[PDB]
Amino acid sequence: QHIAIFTTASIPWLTGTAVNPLFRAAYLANDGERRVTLVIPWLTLKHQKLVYPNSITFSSPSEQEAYVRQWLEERVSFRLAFEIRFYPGKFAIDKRSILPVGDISDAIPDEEADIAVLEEPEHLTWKWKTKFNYVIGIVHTNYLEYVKREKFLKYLNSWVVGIYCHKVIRLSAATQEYPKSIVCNVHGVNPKFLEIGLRKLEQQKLQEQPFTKGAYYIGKMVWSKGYKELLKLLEKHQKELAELEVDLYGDGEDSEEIKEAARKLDLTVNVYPGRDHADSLFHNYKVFLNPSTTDVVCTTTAEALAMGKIVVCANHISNKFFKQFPNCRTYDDGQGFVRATLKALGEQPSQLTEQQRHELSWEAATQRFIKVSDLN
Ligand SMILES: O=c1ccn([C@@H]2O[C@H](COP(=O)(O)OP(=O)(O)O[C@H]3O[C@H](CO)[C@H](O)[C@H](O)[C@H]3O)[C@@H](O)[C@H]2O)c(=O)[nH]1
Repeated sequence: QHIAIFTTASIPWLTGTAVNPLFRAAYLANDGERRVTLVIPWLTLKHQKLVYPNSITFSSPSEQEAYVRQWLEERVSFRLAFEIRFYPGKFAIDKRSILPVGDISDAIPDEEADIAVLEEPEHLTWKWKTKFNYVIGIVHTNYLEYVKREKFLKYLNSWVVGIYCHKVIRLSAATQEYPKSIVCNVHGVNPKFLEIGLRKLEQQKLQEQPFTKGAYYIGKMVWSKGYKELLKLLEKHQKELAELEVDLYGDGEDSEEIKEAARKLDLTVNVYPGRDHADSLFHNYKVFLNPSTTDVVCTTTAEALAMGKIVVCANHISNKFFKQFPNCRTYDDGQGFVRATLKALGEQPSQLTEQQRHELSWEAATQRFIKVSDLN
């Protein structure tokens, strides 16, 4: 059995359709009696500078491949055991997105084709039901919610997917309806986050001081990613949140507008460049504030919980999975946000059961995936 996983982004672009399909591949290919190939976009150097930390650019696919293997080997315990292939892509800046150039199916000879996983089937289907036996799409994005919010897809998405995908996994119910679909959060968290939570637990037990008493958000700096709602909440409740310090981390097109809004508040809210969420600078924040209502599943929330933090997030259907965790505090309104945030700053995060830590893991996500995709 051979699984070909086609996605719309690659490390070092720190975005869900880069990070999650990469872990998926790592943990599928460990499952043992199964060959995994991950198929990722190659950008020319001009486009690479747009999405990579231009610290990081590759003059060939082979370099990018060494870099992606290194990055993932640094993060998982085991030796990787899947293959990596590239298709040519082009970053369309107005789509905020990588568009394929060839038939991407081409990356996989006919002679080895078996099962195809399309991360973001909507774009990747702009060959399929006829070149592979079995095609599974995974919906990572709320396409509708992001184009309907630029300073339609809709019915084409339905049939596009339906024509090409035998099964459709929606990461949550904050998505378009789709044919042959199941809701299932088939993502976990980089095991580094769980390791960081076990280290913060051990510090708590040692009474080191695990935590500083401010908050942070991390995510690409576009208004529609939570920033707009966070800044309005902050601005509405400035007076009650006088003691709150908030650090915001990300890159993107709105970073200068967000900065500008931040310095008009009577709160210390600071804006900084994007950075890997697993970096040591994040390790001691006690509270992660996530007000996105446009994510399908907020991988960053999963990551923050794994690290042992308290997450204050919107009481919205995309956060339904996280509500099983006691350190996840949901709010229906501005008052709820403030009360939840003030209580969290004041208190100790609670500790995660072993059953919780497992539920956030890629080992668990893979089992769910294997199960909802009839791959048994
Ligand atoms: O500055 C950053 C930004 C992101 N990340 C990492 O990137 C991954 C995804 O981050 P986000 O979910 O903030 O990035 P995207 O919004 O760009 O992810 C996309 O897909 C996800 C699911 O795969 C989400 O559900 C969302 O709908 C969609 O835009 C996480 O591992 C997060 O830690 C960083 O390390 N640093």
